[PDB]
Amino acid sequence: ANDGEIIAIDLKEITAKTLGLDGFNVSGPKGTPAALVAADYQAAYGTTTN
Amino acid sequence: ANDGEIIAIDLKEITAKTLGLDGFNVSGPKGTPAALVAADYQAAYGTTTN
Repeated sequence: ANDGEIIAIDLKEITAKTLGLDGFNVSGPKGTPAALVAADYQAAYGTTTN
Repeated sequence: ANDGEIIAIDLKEITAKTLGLDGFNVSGPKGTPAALVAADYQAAYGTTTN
């Protein structure tokens, strides 16, 4: 009933990338890979990345 | 029954101004805002933002 009587709640954040499971697989790739276009950089580091 | 024999009453103004409640407001920003820097751009759009 007065000022500053707070109790905090922590609420961390959970995704596939945060736990370290991004790009996780077995069996290896399906063929001989090829080069990188700028689209996948956006998929990785954000749409406005550099 | 003779002059000079009196009892004084006292009265006070009461408004939203004198009690100190002028411009009371519970929504809207907190504090007087200031300018922006790089860290907040980074938080809002990613670490490598343009």
